[PDB]
Amino acid sequence: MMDLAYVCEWEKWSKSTHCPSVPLACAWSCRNLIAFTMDLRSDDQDLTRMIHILDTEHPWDLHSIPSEHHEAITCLEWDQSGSRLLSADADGQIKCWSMADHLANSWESSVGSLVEGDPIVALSWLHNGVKLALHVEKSGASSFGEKFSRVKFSPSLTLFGGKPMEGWIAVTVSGLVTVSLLKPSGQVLTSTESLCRLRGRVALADIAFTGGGNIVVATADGSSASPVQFYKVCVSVVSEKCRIDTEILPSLFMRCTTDLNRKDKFPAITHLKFLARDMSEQVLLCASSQTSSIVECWSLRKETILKWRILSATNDLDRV
Amino acid sequence: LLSEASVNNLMAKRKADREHNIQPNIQLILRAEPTVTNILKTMDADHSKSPEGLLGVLGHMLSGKSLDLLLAAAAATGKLKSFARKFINLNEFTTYGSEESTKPASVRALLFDISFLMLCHVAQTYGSEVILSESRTGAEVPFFETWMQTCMPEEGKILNPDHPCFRPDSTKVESLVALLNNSSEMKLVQMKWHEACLSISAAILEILNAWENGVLAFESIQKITDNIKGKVCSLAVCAVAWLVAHVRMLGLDEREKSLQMIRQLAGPLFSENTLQFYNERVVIMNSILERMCADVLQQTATQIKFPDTMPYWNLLPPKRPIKEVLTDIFAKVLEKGWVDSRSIHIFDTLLHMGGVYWFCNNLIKELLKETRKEHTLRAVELLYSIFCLDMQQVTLVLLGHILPGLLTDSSKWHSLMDPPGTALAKLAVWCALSSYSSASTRQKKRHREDIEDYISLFPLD
Repeated sequence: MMDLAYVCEWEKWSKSTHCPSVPLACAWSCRNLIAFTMDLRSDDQDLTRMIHILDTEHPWDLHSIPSEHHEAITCLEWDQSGSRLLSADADGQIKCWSMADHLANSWESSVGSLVEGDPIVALSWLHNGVKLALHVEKSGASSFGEKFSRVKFSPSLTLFGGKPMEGWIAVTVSGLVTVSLLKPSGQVLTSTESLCRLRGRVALADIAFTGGGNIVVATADGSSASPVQFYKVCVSVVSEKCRIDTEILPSLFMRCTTDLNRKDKFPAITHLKFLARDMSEQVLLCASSQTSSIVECWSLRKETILKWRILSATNDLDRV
Repeated sequence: LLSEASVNNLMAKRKADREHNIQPNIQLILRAEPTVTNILKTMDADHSKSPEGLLGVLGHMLSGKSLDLLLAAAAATGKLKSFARKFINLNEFTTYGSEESTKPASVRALLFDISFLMLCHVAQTYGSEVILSESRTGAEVPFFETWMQTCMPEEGKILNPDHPCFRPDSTKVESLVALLNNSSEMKLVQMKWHEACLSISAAILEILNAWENGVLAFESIQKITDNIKGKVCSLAVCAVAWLVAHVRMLGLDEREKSLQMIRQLAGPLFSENTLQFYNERVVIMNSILERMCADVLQQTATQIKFPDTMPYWNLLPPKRPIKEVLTDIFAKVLEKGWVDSRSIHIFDTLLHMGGVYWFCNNLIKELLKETRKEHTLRAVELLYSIFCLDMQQVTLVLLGHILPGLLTDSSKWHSLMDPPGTALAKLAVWCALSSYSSASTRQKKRHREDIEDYISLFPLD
C-alpha cells in the first residue's frame, strides 16, 4: 500500500523560469542520506550546481554544498559505502567527497580528476566482491546463516591478498576512456586511452562488471543508423601504468525498423542502460519521440556467441 | 560584354609586356565544350538508338582525361544535373535489355558499364545530390537511384545492410552462387542487370560462407573470381560492394579472411576476354574502388593495389585531441592574407563531427587576445565566411546562448571593448541581415535527424 510521507519546501525558492531546464539526477548513501540538486537560475549559476543533503529525521536542517562547476551536474552517485561521492559533469571536474569529522553537516573534497575538451558519457566505480543472498522462502529457518549466506562474486583485481582494489572508470563522449585507481597508499594512478580507432559521438552508454575484474561497456551514437557496439576492459598494470586492451564484442542492431511500416518514428535514442550495475547481459533501450516512448530489453543469452534478444513491452508509454 | 576598340591597344601593351608541343588545357576546354554540348544533345536519342556510332565515338573520344573534360565543363556550366538526369534513363533502358545476338548484347553490356563508369566518379567527387533527381513518378523507379542510396560506403556514411532492400530474395541467389561455379557466363543476351546486381550481394554471402566452411576447392574459387572479371567487371564491383558492407560489423580479427576474395576480385587485370576498350576500363574503375573501399582500408590495414585523383582525404591525426589542431590553422590563414582551398576540406570534417556549440566556445575565448583593430577585423572577416558555412545555424546560436553568455556575469564584458566589441557587433549585423534575406550536402545531412524544443530553451518571456 502506497503512502506519501511529506513535502519539505523552502519559502520563496520555487518557480524556476527564463532558463533552459535540465533533467536532474539524485543519489543516496548506504546510510539514510539523500543527495539531491535542482535547477534554479536565480542571479547565479551555482544554484543549478548546488548540493543538498537531508538527514532522514529532521528535513529542515539541510546540509548545503556549493559545488562550483563550469558545466551543470548530469549524473549523481554515492559510494557503495557512505564515504565517497561523485558529481558527474562534462569536461572532467570530478572530485572525491569524504566525510568530515563524523558530523551531520560537514563535507570536504581536496582530490579529484579532470579531462579537457571531452565530456563523459558513462562512469562507474570499482568492485568489492562481497554479496549475500536473501531468502524470503527461509522465513522459518530460524538461523541467520540460512536466510543470509554469501553468493561470493569474484572481487575485482585482488592485489596483495584478497582485497580488491579501489577506483573508478569512465567512458567519455568521444572515442576515449579513463581510469583512476586509488593506491593502498595515498597516491592515485590515472590512465586515459582511446577506446578504439573509431573516435565518435556517443549519446548514451553504460558500464557493468563481469566475474573476474573485467568490465563490459555499451555504446550509443544517436544517429539511428549505427550498430550498438560493445567493448571489454582488460585490466593490466604493467609495472608503472594500467595498460588496457580493448576488443569488440558481438554487437546488435535495433528492432522496430526492419518491419518497413514506420522506421523514422522515435528518431533519436533517449535511454540506454543495463538492468543493474555490475552485470552486462540485460539492456534497457528506450527511444522517446515528442509524444511517446518505446522500451526494449535485450538479453545476452548464448544461442553469434553473444546475441541480444527481446523480452517484453507494455501497452502504452508517455515520454519518460 | 567588352567592345573591340579597347581590345586592340591592350593587345599592343600585352605584346610589349610579353616581349620582356605542350598544349595547355585552355584551348582543350575551348574545343572540348562544343563536343560536350553535342554529345549531351545526342545522348537524348542514343545516336538514334544505333549503338555502333556511339561505340565508335566513345572509342575516338577516349584519350587522356576525356571524361574529366566533360565533367569539369558540365559542373562549371551547371549542366551536370542534366548529365546525371539523362544517363539515369539510359541506365533504365540498358539494365533490362532487348533481344540481341552476342555482339550487340556485348555493346549493350558496355553501355551498362561505361555510363556506370561515367557517373561513379561524379558520386565520389561532386557529391551524391547531383545524381539523385529526388522526384520519380510511379513504381517504375530507376535501378541506378536504388543503387545510389545503398551501394557505396562513404568516409562519413556507412551502409546499414540489414535492410530488406539488401536482402530481396534467397532462391535466386542460389542460382547466382551455382552458375558462377560452372564456367563463363555466355548468357548476357538477356540477363536483367538489375536483378543480378542485387542478388550478387547475397551470392557473395554464400561465397564467403562456403569459403569459411572450406568444403570447396580454393582453385575453383580462383577460377570463379577470375571469371567475373573476364568480360564485364561490373559484377566484380557488385561482388566487392556488399563484401565491403559486410566487413564493417565484423571485428578486425574477422575481416582479413574475406579480403582474400577481395584482393582476388580487383588485383591484376585479366586478359583474353577483351570485348573492346578493356585496359582503360580497369583503370577507371580502380579509382572508383579506391574511394569506395577507403573506409575499410583505413580500418583493415591491408593492400589491394587496384592499379591519383585523391585530393582531400583523411590527413588527420588518429588520437590527438582536435582542439590544438583546430585552432592553429586560423592564425596561419590570417598571416597568409588569403584562405587555402586545401584548408576548406580540412575544416569540413572538423565542423562536421565535433558539435557547433563547442566550436563557437573555442573561438570566442580566442577572440580576446587582440588590441589592434585591423588585426582583429581580419579574423572577424574570415569568421564571417566560416560562419556563413552554416549561417542558418550561427544566426540562431550566436543570438541564442552566446549573447546571453556574453552579459550574464559582471566582469565578462571587460573583454567587450573598442576593437573586439565593435568587430563582433559588425559580425553579428552582417549575418543577421543575410539570415533575413535567407553550402554543402553534409549540412543537409546533419540537419535532418535532430529535433529541439526551442520554447523550452527560450519561452519568449
